[PDB]
Amino acid sequence: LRDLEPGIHTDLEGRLTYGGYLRLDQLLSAQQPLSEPAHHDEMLFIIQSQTSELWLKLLAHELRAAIVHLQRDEVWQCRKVLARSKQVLRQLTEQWSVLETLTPSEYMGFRDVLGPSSGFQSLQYRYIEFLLGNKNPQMLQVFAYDPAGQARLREVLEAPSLYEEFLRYLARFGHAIPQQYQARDWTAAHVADDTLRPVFERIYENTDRYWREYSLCEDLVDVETQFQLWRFRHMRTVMRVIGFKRGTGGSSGVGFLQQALALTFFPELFDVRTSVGVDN
Amino acid sequence: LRDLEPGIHTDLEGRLTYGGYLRLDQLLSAQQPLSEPAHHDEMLFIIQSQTSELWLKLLAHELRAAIVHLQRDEVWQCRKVLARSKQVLRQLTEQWSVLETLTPSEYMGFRDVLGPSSGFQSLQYRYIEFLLGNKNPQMLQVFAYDPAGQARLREVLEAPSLYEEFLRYLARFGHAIPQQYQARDWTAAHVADDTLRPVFERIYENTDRYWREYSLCEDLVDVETQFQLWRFRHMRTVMRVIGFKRGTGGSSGVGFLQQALALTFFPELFDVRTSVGVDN
Amino acid sequence: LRDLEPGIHTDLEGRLTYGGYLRLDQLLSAQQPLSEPAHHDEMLFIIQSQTSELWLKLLAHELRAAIVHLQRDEVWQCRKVLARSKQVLRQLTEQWSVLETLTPSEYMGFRDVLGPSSGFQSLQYRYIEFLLGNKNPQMLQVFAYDPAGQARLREVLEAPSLYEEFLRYLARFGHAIPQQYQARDWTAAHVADDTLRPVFERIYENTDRYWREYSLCEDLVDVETQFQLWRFRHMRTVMRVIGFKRGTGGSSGVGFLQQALALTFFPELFDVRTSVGVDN
Amino acid sequence: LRDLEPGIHTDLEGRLTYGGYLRLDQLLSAQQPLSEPAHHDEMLFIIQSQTSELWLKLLAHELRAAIVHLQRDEVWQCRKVLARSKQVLRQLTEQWSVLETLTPSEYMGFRDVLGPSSGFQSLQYRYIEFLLGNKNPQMLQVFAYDPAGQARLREVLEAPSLYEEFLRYLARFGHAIPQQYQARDWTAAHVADDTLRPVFERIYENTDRYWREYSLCEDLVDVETQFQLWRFRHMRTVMRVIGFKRGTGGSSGVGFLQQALALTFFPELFDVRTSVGVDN
Ligand code: HEM
Ligand code: HEM
Ligand code: HEM
Ligand code: HEM
Ligand SMILES: N[C@@H](Cc1c[nH]c2ccccc12)C(=O)O
Ligand SMILES: N[C@@H](Cc1c[nH]c2ccccc12)C(=O)O
Ligand SMILES: N[C@@H](Cc1c[nH]c2ccccc12)C(=O)O
Ligand SMILES: N[C@@H](Cc1c[nH]c2ccccc12)C(=O)O
Ligand SMILES: N[C@@H](Cc1c[nH]c2ccccc12)C(=O)O
Ligand SMILES: N[C@@H](Cc1c[nH]c2ccccc12)C(=O)O
Ligand SMILES: N[C@@H](Cc1c[nH]c2ccccc12)C(=O)O
Ligand SMILES: N[C@@H](Cc1c[nH]c2ccccc12)C(=O)O
Repeated sequence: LRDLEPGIHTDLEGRLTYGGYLRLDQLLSAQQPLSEPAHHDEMLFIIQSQTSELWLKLLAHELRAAIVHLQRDEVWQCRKVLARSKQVLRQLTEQWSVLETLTPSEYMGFRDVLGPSSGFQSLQYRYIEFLLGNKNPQMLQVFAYDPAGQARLREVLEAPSLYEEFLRYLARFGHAIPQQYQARDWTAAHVADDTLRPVFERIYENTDRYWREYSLCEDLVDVETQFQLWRFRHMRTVMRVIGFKRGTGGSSGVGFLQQALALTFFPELFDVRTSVGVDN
Repeated sequence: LRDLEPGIHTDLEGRLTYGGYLRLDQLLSAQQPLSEPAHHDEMLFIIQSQTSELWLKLLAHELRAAIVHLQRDEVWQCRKVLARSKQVLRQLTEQWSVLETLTPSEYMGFRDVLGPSSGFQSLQYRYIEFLLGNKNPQMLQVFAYDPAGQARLREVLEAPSLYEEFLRYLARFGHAIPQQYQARDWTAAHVADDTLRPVFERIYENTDRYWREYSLCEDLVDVETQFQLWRFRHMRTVMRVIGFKRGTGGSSGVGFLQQALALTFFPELFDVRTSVGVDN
Repeated sequence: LRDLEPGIHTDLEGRLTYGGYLRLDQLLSAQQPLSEPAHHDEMLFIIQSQTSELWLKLLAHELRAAIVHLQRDEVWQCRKVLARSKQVLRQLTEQWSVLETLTPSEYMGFRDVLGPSSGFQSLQYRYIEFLLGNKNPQMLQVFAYDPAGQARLREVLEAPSLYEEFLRYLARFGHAIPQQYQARDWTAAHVADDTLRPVFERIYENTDRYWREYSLCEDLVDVETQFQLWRFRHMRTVMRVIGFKRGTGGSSGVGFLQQALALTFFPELFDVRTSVGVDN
Repeated sequence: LRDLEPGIHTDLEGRLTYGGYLRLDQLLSAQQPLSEPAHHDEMLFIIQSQTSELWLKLLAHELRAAIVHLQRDEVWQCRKVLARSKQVLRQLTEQWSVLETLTPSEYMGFRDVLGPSSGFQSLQYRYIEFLLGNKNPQMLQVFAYDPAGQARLREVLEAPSLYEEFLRYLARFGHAIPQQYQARDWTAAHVADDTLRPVFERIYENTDRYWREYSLCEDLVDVETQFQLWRFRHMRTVMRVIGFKRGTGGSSGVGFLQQALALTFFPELFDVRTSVGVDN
């Protein structure tokens, strides 16, 4: 019904190809279900996590770029990168709707083939957690089988987080940021700091003067909020698929995931809500 | 802040892990930007397409199973598979929002590295179009360089589409379906059949009796609508990124994509809308 | 640029119009901000809640219908009404994205005009909560100021919930549902009932035999999951707008909201996850 | 299961409540179906449109403010309001998924009660259309039945559009904007202007310098894209509900709707895609 237009290239036998550029032979032979006989639902299971890992790879790529922009006081560029980061997190969050068509009786058909394998062992996810600030050195051991993986995590562990680079940015523009944010043991997760309260009150209550800082505060709140949405949707999927069974990874499951939901990446941004006044 | 739970597996050196099961060494080495020097936005571009191909792979996997169910008159199972299929199409549609953060001035930084490559050359996409019924034998020449891919496409070309299998299902349950749907040249795309109008009127106007048929009709309409939504969002993205420039694949671009949006997979389901009356 | 077709009705002076049918004079005169002078953001605030209440009215309309279908063993009809209900709950959940563009310094500009008013006093919301099974007699008093509204809330409180009507449906079809669900004091919130475990294990482990029951089970899990997602997105919005301040309604705020996230509408459906085996 | 905290206001008899503040008595009595006997689906039908009109009211409120900010060179504030406007348009677009659960056989049960009423007679929709730049004087006669309404619509018809106010903003900042945009007959819909091409090339090819203009250009592209998506989803819904029947408003229906999809609010922004080079 749609005729092939003249001008469309067909002899590609020798030029850059779609499959070549996207390395599709490699990409599309990475799905290796283990059930015997084959279980229909295992393909969804694999694809669900693989798409997530691709989005996580991009998210890390963008977040690193956002940090470089902050380091250079390039605010509008940082915000544009963060807008893309938000969209990526939104896709990661939206796609839970697919896996929710998987029932407990379907999953029980192949859960056993997974052995001890678990998202808890996701290097990319932990890399992102660390970069946003949720640094737990306990996680380094989990990755002993992958010394190389452990080393990349150590690297992000030892660098200022996204949030810390934001405070360092604020410091450069006259805000009353404590001196320790210029240099400290970055491997220690940030502890909520009440001396930042007046700093953010001033930004939120004088948006005309501190529009750049204000817009970045709200971006960071967006980023945390969406990440918590991801955690919550994952957790609700776990509840409907395995309920309160222990996880393949060896944790108590839902309870363990709920403990992460109770964490906050950017404590002072949320804390300031209790004291902020009207803008003027 | 979250302490590691006791019981979490960490001696993983000789066991199946997340990364192993999902083949992440292979999956996450498949992104090879060609820009020199590196262009920041090329990683997004690659990931966007690769995630789409992964979803397309799953979509084909599910649609094949839905067809098997239809062949066996397993309606409730067919509907469940179709439900998942809709969610996959929904993800494919939703993710355009990420790519919409790519501006023309960013794209012009690396568009030339793509040469003649184009999603028009996507084997999985064409497989899905053929399976839903949009069979254009002209497309076989796009895949001449890929004997194995051409053969896989030929196979779906030569078998009844999802829609035709639905019509064969209706025939098994006494609906007035022409004999030709029992066996015909399947490689010829379905032509709208006015003798099917009375068939669908009867289903829509007697939903109590033909509830199974009615629900499947609406599933198919859902599937078509979501597919058209994907095409439309893709097309609008093309508009904002390259405007009315010709495509890398050699087509007129937007106009060529608009010609597909003008097509319908399940013509009689939509046609019947003009003549259906009240249910009773 | 688009000419009006001849044939379009333009003289409507004495005929039923769009605005007339939808009562738009009435609908669009119900937004009365109290701020003086008017605060720009107050319109968003009112509209966000009003759109939600309209969706809640429709949700109640649909769920009542689903219950009537259940009472009449009309399963396919019930599922179709539940599908629409799921879409409504999805809109209620998605729209939080609009209100998240409201910042703390913006809100503080008009929060004071609200007095004690709070969504805790949403009659329609509580109606839905009660209908789904979260019954709490302590709420009746909140609506003492509105005896008509209070009475309607008492009515749903006194009738079996959607879940209990599901259990009664199962009883009619041979499932081992305890005698108490035939008639009892419905004003008491349902308590997790261990004797229901065998009932749901059987359904999930023999989906071919019990496809109707299995599909309704998964519909209810869907509804509960989406409702929890609404609560969560509401709670996260509360966090970014007022943080941990006490609510206008007099509660501790986020803490009080978190307590409802711990409630479950359909406890046994989630409980069965721990014991359910492979289907066959 | 959740105890009321002490301190929650339960005696509201004389105080401002949720219902009172939001005028819910007025809002929730605005649903007046005409079917006899009542048709179950008419409620969905009314609510779908009414929620849309509430969002449209908000959208107008925000767009007027965006314009005022524009007139005053307040770019960051303009962009914040536009971001909210985008979210509102996204809700208007997402909610079509609810109405798609309406089947033709359901609709035929009450379509006749509507007479000639149609969304074509939506004053608020037309207001937004006019404000965004698609001005058509032919429309004024449609609201001759509503003199106050017709006049409000004529007012926006004569005022510079959002787009025209953006060009005027560009002219105040040294961009080569033709003299005609300082003053002209605004009732005429904006025609595509080739002399603007070099203006937009300059912006897109020098984003470091023109980051304000670049960001606004892309905001406008965002708004137009989302608006076209609403048109497309509406149109696809019309297709699945009435097919190619003539509309109640007297138009040819789908074909008339498609004609608007070919309209463009910001022609030069899309046009410049064909000539823009790499940014630098
Ligand atoms: C059937 C679906 C799923 C189930 C039942 C499930 C279950 C679990 C459980 C029980 C844990 C805790 C660790 C453990 O004991 O294994 C966990 C953690 C995790 N999962 Fe999943 N999961 C599912 C899907 C997914 C998917 C599709 C992804 C990736 C897209 C994912 C990514 C993660 C991540 C990153 C963690 C670590 C979270 C943290 O450390 O706070 N999970 N999951
Ligand atoms: C910057 C973003 C994109 C642009 C500018 C673009 C442009 C185009 C153009 C011009 C065509 C027509 C064929 C040609 O002349 O090359 C096309 C077709 C196609 N593209 Fe894209 N595209 C984009 C993103 C994507 C993505 C992310 C995918 C995901 C797989 C995709 C999949 C397809 C498919 C399947 C077709 C064939 C459609 C048909 O045959 O009707 N495109 N695209
Ligand atoms: C800035 C926006 C909002 C804030 C700060 C907020 C805050 C709160 C707080 C503090 C409570 C606890 C009761 C109290 O002490 O007042 C609550 C409950 C509630 N809110 Fe909101 N809310 C917001 C928006 C909304 C919207 C738009 C709706 C739309 C329906 C809504 C519906 C409800 C409902 C139904 C409850 C009762 C929940 C329960 O009983 O578990 N809220 N909200
Ligand atoms: C079953 C649902 C619907 C059907 C069958 C339908 C059908 C139509 C038709 C046939 C037209 C062309 C004018 C005419 O001849 O009447 C139209 C236009 C329009 N409709 Fe709908 N519609 C539906 C739902 C809605 C809803 C829920 C809204 C919410 C606002 C809406 C808003 C509009 C608007 C604003 C136009 C004017 C578009 C333009 O002038 O380009 N419609 N619709
Ligand atoms: N955070 C929202 C709203 C927003 C847009 N621009 C802003 C500037 C300042 C504060 C908030 C905003 C967003 O990024 O879309
Ligand atoms: N942790 C999951 C298993 C799992 C979920 N997603 C995965 C992805 C890959 C490997 C394993 C998983 C469970 O307890 O069942
Ligand atoms: N087509 C919609 C609505 C729907 C659900 N069940 C149905 C049965 C018959 C007709 C339509 C429906 C869906 O699949 O969600
Ligand atoms: N066809 C696109 C190029 C393109 C889009 N997506 C792709 C994925 C892979 C290779 C090329 C592409 C263009 O005309 O610009
Ligand atoms: N619960 C999901 C998946 C589903 C569809 N049909 C089913 C039948 C049985 C179990 C689950 C399903 C849905 O309603 O879309
Ligand atoms: N409870 C909210 C106030 C609120 C939110 N949404 C509302 C809707 C109507 C009236 C009041 C509200 C607070 O503590 O700030
Ligand atoms: N237009 C997209 C991407 C974007 C964000 N900031 C920008 C600044 C300039 C250009 C584009 C952008 C958005 O608003 O999310
Ligand atoms: N124009 C629609 C009728 C319609 C759709 N939405 C409406 C809202 C109000 C009044 C009428 C309508 C039709 O031709 O069937």
